[PDB]
Amino acid sequence: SVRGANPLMFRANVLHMLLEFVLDNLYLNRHTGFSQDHTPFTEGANLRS
Amino acid sequence: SVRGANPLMFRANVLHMLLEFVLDNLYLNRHTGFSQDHTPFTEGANLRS
Repeated sequence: SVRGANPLMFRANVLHMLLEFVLDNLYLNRHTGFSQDHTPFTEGANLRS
Repeated sequence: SVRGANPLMFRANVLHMLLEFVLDNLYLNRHTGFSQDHTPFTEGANLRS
């Protein structure tokens, strides 16, 4: 079949899914640069661009 | 007659038949290889092939 999965292995599939979810987010955040704002609702708040 | 047999020799014929039976069933048992059951018919038993 192509539109069906084996219910006897949902746990193995979910464990592999969670492993990949973790492995995909192994990055270090980067510091880019900001921009001072003067919109009437974000007065003088440095925003990241 | 092609469809007749002498009754006074059933014992000899049956002794020879039993001897051939035993001589035929003189083998050892190979270990082939198994396979997990991916369906819910059994409790995940291992099946020969």
